[PDB]
Amino acid sequence: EENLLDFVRF
Amino acid sequence: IQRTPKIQVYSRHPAENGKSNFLNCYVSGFHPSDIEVDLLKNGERIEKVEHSDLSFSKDWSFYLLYYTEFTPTEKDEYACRVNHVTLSQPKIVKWDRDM
Amino acid sequence: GSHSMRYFYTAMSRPGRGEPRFITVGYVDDTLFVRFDSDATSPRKEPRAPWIEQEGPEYWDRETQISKTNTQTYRENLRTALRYYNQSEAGSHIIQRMYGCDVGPDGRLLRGYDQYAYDGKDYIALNEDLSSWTAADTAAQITQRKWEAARVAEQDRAYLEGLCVESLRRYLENGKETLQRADPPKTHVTHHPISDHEVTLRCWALGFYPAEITLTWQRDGEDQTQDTELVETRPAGDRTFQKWAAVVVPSGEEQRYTCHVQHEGLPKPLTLRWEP
Repeated sequence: EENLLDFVRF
Repeated sequence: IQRTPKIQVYSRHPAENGKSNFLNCYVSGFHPSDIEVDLLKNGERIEKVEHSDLSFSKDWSFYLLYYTEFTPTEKDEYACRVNHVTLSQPKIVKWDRDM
Repeated sequence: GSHSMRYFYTAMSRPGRGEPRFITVGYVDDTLFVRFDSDATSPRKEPRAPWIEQEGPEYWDRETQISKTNTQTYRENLRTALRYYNQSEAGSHIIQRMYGCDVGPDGRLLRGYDQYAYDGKDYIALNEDLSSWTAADTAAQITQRKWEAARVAEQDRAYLEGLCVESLRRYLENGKETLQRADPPKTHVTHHPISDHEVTLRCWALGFYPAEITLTWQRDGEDQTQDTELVETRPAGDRTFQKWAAVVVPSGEEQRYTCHVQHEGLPKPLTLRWEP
């Protein structure tokens, strides 16, 4: 199962 | 960062003339990911060659397996033709049953 | 014994040829089990191994949404990277990610990973401590500061210590017939005379899983590491892998050479000789 990482952007 | 593909052409099982098998072309170590691979039977392009889904290694370089069912015979020559941005001309690698 | 789960992202721009393509593949060890491709007619997470198919509809819809959201996020990431590196909008560029966990025989976290690359170069990675970042350059330092501010490392750590290991445990049980089965190599030595006074001895390992293997030639019990030609381990197409190692030896002196094969599907540690 994947990680739903919140508001993660470069 | 551009990396030229490594190429191996080989069979799934040890080659015996007249026995059904799979011809593989494994391209690896390349970057970027766009690549053209044909499998050749006596110079001509084999149709409905399939491939694996695009993946990459720990070093970020890409790899792909292209393959087709085939029945090797004594006379028919088989080969892989690869093109990538790193190659000025398509690279042809012949199938050698001992490699 | 020991096992891994990794997800691999590629996001690749293609100016003049639509919006950037986003692909995710998931592996347990050397087994692909799930894929997403934003270019698909109906983009969604698709099963690629039998044992994952028994996950329920909620699983598949949750997973598909993660990737659909990531297609949009990574398109934004690519736009952002152009700015960070002062690059024009006319070139094709690639963001890669690999993340996941390694677990030991007891199913406990050995280590977690969350690594990113831009154009095939390291960009930012979560350190083994699961609490700090290594940025490769001053652009990646901008991302690091953003992720420090938002406590991204803490969320990563929670995933890697919890859901990553818990789901891998479940997959290993559901797929135990294949994922927990090591296939030993089938091994032989072939003989190819180069000339009158040298020959190639090629030691072959076929049909093995997982890919990890050691093939070594020894001359009089001494490793021939500088003089062994070794091909990259290659997929056979049936889940299994192949590899060979070759030495060029003087004719008549063939029996001075032994091929040594280590693989978790072995025993022992095999020793092979050319058998005329």
